Amino acid sequence: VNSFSGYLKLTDNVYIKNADIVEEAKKVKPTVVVNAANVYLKHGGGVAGALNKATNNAMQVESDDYIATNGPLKVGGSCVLSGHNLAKHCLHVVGPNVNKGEDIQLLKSAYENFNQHEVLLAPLLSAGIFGADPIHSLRVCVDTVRTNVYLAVFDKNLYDKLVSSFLE
Ligand SMILES: Cc1ccnc(N)c1
Repeated sequence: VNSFSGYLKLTDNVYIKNADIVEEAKKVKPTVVVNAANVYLKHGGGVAGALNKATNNAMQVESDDYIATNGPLKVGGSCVLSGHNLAKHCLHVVGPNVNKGEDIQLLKSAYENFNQHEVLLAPLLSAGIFGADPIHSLRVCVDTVRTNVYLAVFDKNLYDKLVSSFLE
């Protein structure tokens, strides 16, 4: 139903909210929820771990089956799997892990995947354990994505930094 509420306009197609993406997915019933995945689709922490836990491991079992056919995703790549109880679809996107020296230029590639979907509930890509500056990631999102993005940021302090950087 894509019943988004309380999202702040950043650009005509990028909105942001201080919220837990799992709780958003349950309220919003989005067509697409984006996971911040790794190449092995192993949902062991951060957004991925949260989304998987909210599916009671339905997402991890489906992810294992895909990886059985595909082998690992490429950095900057994506796949579309079931959203289970969270969404119609989950778009698993692999941003670069800058801690492992993966090129930050692949962040644009990662966000380009969003352009295959009209409306998405998403996190910022390559933030947290992937080591990219989250405000940088928001700039790449805004520059790259032309479809409608509703970004969920869990931490209030980071949310206020992002909004201050973007609008002040
Ligand atoms: C634990 C956790 C980390 C990041 N985003 C969330 N929604 C939840």
